[PDB]
Amino acid sequence: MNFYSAYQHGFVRVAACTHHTTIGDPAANAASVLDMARACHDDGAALAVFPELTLSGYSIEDVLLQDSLLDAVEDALLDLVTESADLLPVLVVGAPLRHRHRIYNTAVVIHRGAVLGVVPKSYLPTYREFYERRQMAPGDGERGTIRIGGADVAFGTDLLFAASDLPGFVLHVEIAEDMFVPMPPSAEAALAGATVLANLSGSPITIGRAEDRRLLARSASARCLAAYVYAAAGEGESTTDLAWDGQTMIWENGALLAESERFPKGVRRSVADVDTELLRSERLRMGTFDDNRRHHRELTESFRRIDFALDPPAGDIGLLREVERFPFVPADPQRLQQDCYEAYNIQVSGLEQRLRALDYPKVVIGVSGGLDSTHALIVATHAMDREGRPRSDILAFALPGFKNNAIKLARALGVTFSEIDIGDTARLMLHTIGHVTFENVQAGLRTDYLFRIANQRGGIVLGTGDLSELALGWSTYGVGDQMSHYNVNAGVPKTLIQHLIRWVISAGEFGEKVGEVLQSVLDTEISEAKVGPFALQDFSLFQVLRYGFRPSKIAFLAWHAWNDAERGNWPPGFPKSERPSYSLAEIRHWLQIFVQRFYSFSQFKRSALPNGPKVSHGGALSPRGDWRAPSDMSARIWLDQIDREVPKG
Amino acid sequence: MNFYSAYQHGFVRVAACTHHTTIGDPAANAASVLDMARACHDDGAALAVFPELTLSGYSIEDVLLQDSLLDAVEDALLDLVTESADLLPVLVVGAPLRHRHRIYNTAVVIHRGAVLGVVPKSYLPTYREFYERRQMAPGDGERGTIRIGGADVAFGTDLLFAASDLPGFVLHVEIAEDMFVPMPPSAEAALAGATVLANLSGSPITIGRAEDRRLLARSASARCLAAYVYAAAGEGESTTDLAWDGQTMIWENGALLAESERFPKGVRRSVADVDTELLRSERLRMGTFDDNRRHHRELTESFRRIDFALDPPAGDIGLLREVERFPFVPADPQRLQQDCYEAYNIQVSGLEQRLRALDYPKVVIGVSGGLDSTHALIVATHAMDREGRPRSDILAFALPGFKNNAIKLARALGVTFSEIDIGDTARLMLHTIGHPYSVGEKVYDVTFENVQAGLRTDYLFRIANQRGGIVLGTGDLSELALGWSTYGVGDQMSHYNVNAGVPKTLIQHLIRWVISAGEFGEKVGEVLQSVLDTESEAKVGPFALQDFSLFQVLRYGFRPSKIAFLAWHAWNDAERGNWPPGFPKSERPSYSLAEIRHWLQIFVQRFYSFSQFKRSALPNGPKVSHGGALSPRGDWRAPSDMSARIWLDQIDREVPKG
Amino acid sequence: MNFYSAYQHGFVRVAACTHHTTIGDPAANAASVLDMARACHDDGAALAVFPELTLSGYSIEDVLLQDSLLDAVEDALLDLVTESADLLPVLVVGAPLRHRHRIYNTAVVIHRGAVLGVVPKSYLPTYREFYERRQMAPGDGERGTIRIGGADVAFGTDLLFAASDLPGFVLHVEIAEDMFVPMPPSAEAALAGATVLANLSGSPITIGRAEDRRLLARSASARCLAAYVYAAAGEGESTTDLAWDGQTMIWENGALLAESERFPKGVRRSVADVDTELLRSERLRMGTFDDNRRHHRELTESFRRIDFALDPPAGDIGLLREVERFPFVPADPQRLQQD
Ligand SMILES: Nc1ncnc2c1ncn2[C@@H]1O[C@H](COP(=O)(O)OP(=O)(O)OC[C@H]2O[C@@H]([n+]3cccc(C(=O)O)c3)[C@H](O)[C@@H]2O)[C@@H](O)[C@H]1O
Ligand SMILES: Nc1ncnc2c1ncn2[C@@H]1O[C@H](COP(=O)(O)OP(=O)(O)OC[C@H]2O[C@@H]([n+]3cccc(C(=O)O)c3)[C@H](O)[C@@H]2O)[C@@H](O)[C@H]1O
Ligand SMILES: Nc1ncnc2c1ncn2[C@@H]1O[C@H](COP(=O)(O)OP(=O)(O)OP(=O)(O)O)[C@@H](O)[C@H]1O
Ligand SMILES: Nc1ncnc2c1ncn2[C@@H]1O[C@H](COP(=O)(O)OP(=O)(O)OP(=O)(O)O)[C@@H](O)[C@H]1O
Repeated sequence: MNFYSAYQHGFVRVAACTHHTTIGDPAANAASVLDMARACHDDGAALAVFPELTLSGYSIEDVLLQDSLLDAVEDALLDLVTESADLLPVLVVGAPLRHRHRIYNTAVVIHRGAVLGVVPKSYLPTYREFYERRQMAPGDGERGTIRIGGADVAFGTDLLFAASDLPGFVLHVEIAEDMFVPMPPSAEAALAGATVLANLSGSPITIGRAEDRRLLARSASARCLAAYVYAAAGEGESTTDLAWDGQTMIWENGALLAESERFPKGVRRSVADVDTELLRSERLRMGTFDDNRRHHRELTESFRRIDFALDPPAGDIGLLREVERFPFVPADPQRLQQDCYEAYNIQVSGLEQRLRALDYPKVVIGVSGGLDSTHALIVATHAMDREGRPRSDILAFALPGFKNNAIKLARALGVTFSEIDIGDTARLMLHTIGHVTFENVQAGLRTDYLFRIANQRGGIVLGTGDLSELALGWSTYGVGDQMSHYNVNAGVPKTLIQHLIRWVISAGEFGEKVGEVLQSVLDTEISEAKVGPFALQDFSLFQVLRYGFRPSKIAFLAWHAWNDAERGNWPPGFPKSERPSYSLAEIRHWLQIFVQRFYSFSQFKRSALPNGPKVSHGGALSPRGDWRAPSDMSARIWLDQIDREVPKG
Repeated sequence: MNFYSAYQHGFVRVAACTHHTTIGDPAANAASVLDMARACHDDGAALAVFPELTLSGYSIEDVLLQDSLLDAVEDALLDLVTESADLLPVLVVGAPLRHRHRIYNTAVVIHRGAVLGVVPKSYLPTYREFYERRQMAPGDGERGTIRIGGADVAFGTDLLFAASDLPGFVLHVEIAEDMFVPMPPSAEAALAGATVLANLSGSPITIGRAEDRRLLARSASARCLAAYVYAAAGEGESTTDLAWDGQTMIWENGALLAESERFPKGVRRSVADVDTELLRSERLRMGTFDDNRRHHRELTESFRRIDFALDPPAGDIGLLREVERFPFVPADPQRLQQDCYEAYNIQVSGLEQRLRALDYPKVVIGVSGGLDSTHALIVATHAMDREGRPRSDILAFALPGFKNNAIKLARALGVTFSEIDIGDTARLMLHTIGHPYSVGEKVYDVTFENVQAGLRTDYLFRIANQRGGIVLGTGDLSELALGWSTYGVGDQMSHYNVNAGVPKTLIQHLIRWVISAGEFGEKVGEVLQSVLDTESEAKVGPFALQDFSLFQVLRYGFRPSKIAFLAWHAWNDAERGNWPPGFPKSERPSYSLAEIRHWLQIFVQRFYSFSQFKRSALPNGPKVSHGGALSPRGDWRAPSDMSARIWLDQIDREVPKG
Repeated sequence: MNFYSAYQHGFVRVAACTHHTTIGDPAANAASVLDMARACHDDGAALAVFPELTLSGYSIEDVLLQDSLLDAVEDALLDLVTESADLLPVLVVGAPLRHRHRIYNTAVVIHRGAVLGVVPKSYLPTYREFYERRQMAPGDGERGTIRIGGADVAFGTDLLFAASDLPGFVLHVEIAEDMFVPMPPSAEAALAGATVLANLSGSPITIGRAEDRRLLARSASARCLAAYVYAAAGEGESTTDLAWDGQTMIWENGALLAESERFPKGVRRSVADVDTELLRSERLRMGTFDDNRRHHRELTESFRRIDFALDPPAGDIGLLREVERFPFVPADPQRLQQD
């Protein structure tokens, strides 16, 4: 295979273009369109959407009904179609066209020298600044064919254009106002199989209108588990009563892939790589989406599927797509902040309800001065505060084997702190057994002690292990740190933990003295030896748990995010010496460890998991929630996929 | 309320009657029917189904077409209807009736002085000994009304009769051949809401025909989650070319509630209490049943619902129903044997797969000489045998605290046996924690009990890490149910629990099964026998009672008072009903309502509220019983932080003190 | 006339409530609901929406299938209905209810002593943290009636509740997941006449989920030219595998009227005055909205319209609504800057 190719990893490259309108002059419009389409070709784009009524200009009013204008529009269309024989992408260009008795506001789907379909606008606004019914007929419920340059081509609202060599790409087109009505044509189309929803728009600009466009294109892409590709008219449209801003944008399942400069001087394009596998994966999992389809069966099976062969470029054309290094840790500081706020409150209110139900037992927790146990202590304290419980009911324990951060924190917090040396009990145990086992004896004895103390002192044992450890099965199962009465950290991956700790510092709700210890814990604490860097395994975890992406897809993504430390963004808090870059060889190596550990070795540990709250939209690993899987399965096929598909280095 | 009333607990009493046919003489047939219906009334029955063509006789052939015969049938029907004003049950009686152009083979649904509906047979056999098309029209797709004694009453295949004061009781009727076709009218009816399916039959008898009747009545009751009430013609029918056996039977979701003597001299009835709550519960849970309905929406919403008010007797009328003392342990020896065979093989193959997947680790198991650990050791041994593994790869441990059966068994089996005294480690731990026992006081704490229980598991896990094995869990389903186990570090935890789905009441019977089969030598049998003979009930109650409650709750979700009614009918009287094999006369206790109530309170509290967090983090192991297992990944998804207040309150308000 | 009265100016006062869940204990939930409903009465609210499965708790899983739970839910419902004889607002309260073969996830529309309708959730998520199909039947395409306390009342996804003395207030109800599918029930309902769209939600909370809820409630209120009234579950729901944030919000044609504190200690309400005339005016003008209706004529005329008389308070009850002094000049500096 050809591993650096975005197309071979399930991306499809799409473009939303805003050209230079010359109102009333189709040849000029077509020349601008042709020139932008050639650019899109050069970029390896599979799709290029233009503004509403591209070929005539949207704003020319009764000029639309002039014979010479309609004649010139047809002549220009035919030239485009002919030029398109040498162009990679499907071009979606607007045109007022004659059909039966009237002119329809249409989008003309053009590919490799042929017209694939012609789609009329369904809803024609005739209110405020809009007069569309005056010149143009509604397309809703038109079917059949239309005659364009000596061919009969599909015509109507019910069309789907499907790439026969790229099944994740199924195109539907609507027009401007179409997406603003309670039941848009695009929403039935997605149910029928459309994955990429195009919109050609005129859209005179107005205070707050760009927000309206966004609210609707974004919600559409989210509700319809689709890419939404949008292109509005700019410079050149008539300013007799209106102004135009040239806005273009591309959305994917709620997320902005790209957008262009508003009120540009000159033409602009948004170009992005859409992840069809992401959309595929979201739909596979959200059954209620298919349920909705079945419920509108007749509405949804009546669409007509026009096939074409894209034949996209096979080689390296980069990845026009932002890939976060930390799926669980947003690089944008406003967002990271929001996430931390939510994580923390989730953890706390999860624990509060447990305590309420147990009529407020004491909280037993082993504190080692490590990141996980520190954060848990803080979570426990806040829980107890919010529930009006004395902090002295939290029973913290240092359990030395064979750090001072731990006693310092407990003391600053004002919980009950205690030390218990497990060493002698360990020796006694090691000897009685005739002695990994030696590490497990200590790990087990810690949990054993904590559970017995909890029995004795009327408390529950707080679990401490994080989601990343659950994922790799990095924990001692049974009698060991895997086991507890309630685990507040179970849904928090390791990459996010350090950020919650800062959040709690930065907010400063626990005094200045507490913050200093916490700061110390951080500075001191920053395993990865045998299971690899958690930044890489948390990356893989998100891809697998959310999308079920195959290993080579995960390696491609991780490599685009991580191979170059100067590229992309780092969340806040990474001084310049903590900004590693990973080679493909490293990413491959750790991925092998990951799939082996995650699919095969580690499930039985998750299988018997104490209670605790889901935190990340990426998923948690509860066998009672997000991850139902066998404890007795090999990972052969994943390892084999990495062998066959991911280059050695 | 009125606790000893079967109606107030959701039962409906149904009857399948076989009368005395007098062919060609409707007055006589009606007199027989009237007499049987009065008996049914006396019995508090809500329903009485008679044989096909009751009023004329099924076998009279072209005599069905005679005006005087048809006129007499009508006259007789109207007298029944009038007599029925004083009768409790809905009577379903057969009659050849004129409608439009022809006579239809009908069942006339009759209640408290009115005709509720008339239902024509849908499929009329005209082959081998059957000539029904010659005299009678098919009913399939007839609708509308028909005129019976100056009233227009519903007519057709699409009727449902619903008790307005007893919503679990929704009656559908079909006729004989109707239940034998690939898509019977009764199957669309059950989808539409019918819960009790009636069948009036003529059914000349033939070698092997009673089996056919049962195969189809039983499978119908099972596939349609319903009661199926069936009545065939008997003595009196013409023996010109045929004989008749008078068979009657009542099925409920695949189970025979009642049947009557074949070839009786005289009339016979099958009378049984149908549990509408059981049918309700099965349907609530099997969503694919509702799914089937929605897929045949148009077919299923077109039924017409005729209402009637039953107004059943409110008092004590007994319970015409067999209630097993041991929902998990069948009293019938053939059946118990089948169950044991299956339980055992399930346990074993469950463990074999785990071992295969772990590339054959050693098996570490704590053996205390108790029932659970004994049975597990056996299970382990068989697993190893079938996988061609040396028995010396099973590592059994006695773990004495502060029995010889245990070392005897391990030794006879030939596994690796070893003792480890956990007492010193325990002392060291009790002292390290500052427990009063370490300075002398006899504080037989729970902490003190848990230190030992915990240390056992801790040891076993460490040995497992050391010696390359997995720890076999040992706790049984009944202990999972009551949260009777030490959670976390303790006997609740393990790498694979083969006993997790086996309730305690069944364990002793698996041990005998293994003895009785004798596949492990005579020496092994003797120790096992010893374990039995040699082998807490005081804090959680008798497991026979808690296992009974467990089944009701886990399978059906029945409310506490319903469970108490059932347990009391099963258990209050030791001479009543049957005991599985293996209960000598002094192990046959009876329980009072006061006891059953008392333990039920303990059960709902422990099961709905306290114990769930223990189940919530449960090691892998196989489901065994059709009653269910308690894996939070399978049969039982519930909250760890919920109170049982409403169940306790229901017991207070509904179940008498004693 | 009576000029200082919000109702006489075309407003209708609506409330989205988050109560205290006591899982498995319907009497307790109902007591909390009753108490919040009385508050809403006192505020002159016409409408009070509660969280999904209010009476039982959304999170109780197979406990939904327990007879004693379902029995208690019914008893509790009947007491609310009876208490509601003296309450001004239409209460919309969640309840698992038995119908035909199964239990449906329902919202019970209650008003002045009677049940107006019962609406089942249409889309039951069974993925990730959701297992709803295990215990509950889909409501899409259910019609007819259901028996609640000796009455046969409208049942199904196709219901509209219309105030006969306040025509700008036409209520439709959906549930949680209903609003997340490409073609939600609420969108057809708005085309059919619904102006106020209620949503009862359980909605375990998760990083970024509150954004999702907003994106979809806000876009719905905008695309459907309607108020969208939304109430999620809070404290008391089981934290076996999930946490809850108690979020409540009220949208109007894309604009946030009100919202409540996330992860509150105690119960919270969003209360706002919805301008029915504003909705009325937007619809009069955007012909393409009616055009959409006509295009789905058969879909949209099949709704059933249940009438009730609100009889709202006639006097001065203030105006629970922010009115900018400068319709053309936003007071929020970020926004004014954008403009
Ligand atoms: N598929 C399966 N089904 C049922 N049981 C299975 C099993 N696979 C192994 N087992 C059993 O499980 C045991 C192996 O698992 P386990 O006992 O947990 O031990 P294991 O994962 O092999 O070792 C734990 C490792 O994690 C490290 N550790 C320890 C403590 C804390 C942390 C931390 O960072 O928080 C890390 C420590 O360095 C140690 O090397 C064996 O007894 C094996 O027989
Ligand atoms: N909802 C919840 N979520 C998280 N944690 C919860 C909890 N509820 C209690 N806990 C905690 O769990 C602990 C209570 O459970 P646990 O530690 O197991 O102990 P617990 O259930 O209090 O006692 C176990 C009892 O079972 C009997 N037992 C034990 C072992 C074996 C056998 C046998 O013969 O089969 C019988 C023994 O007599 C003992 O009294 C306490 O620390 C409590 O605070
Ligand atoms: N010395 C200790 N004293 C008290 N508790 C401990 C001690 N060591 C481990 N624990 C308990 O067991 C858990 C797991 O141990 P582990 O050594 O993985 O934790 P850590 O020190 O937070 O991380 P790391 O090993 O990566 O520095 C801890 O979070 C803590 O609750
Ligand atoms: N003395 C013991 N020696 C070895 N293992 C033990 C011992 N006591 C308990 N165990 C282990 O822990 C499990 C639970 O112990 P428990 O004493 O409850 O079992 P039991 O004796 O079968 O039960 P019961 O006391 O009700 O007969 C045992 O089945 C076994 O795995």
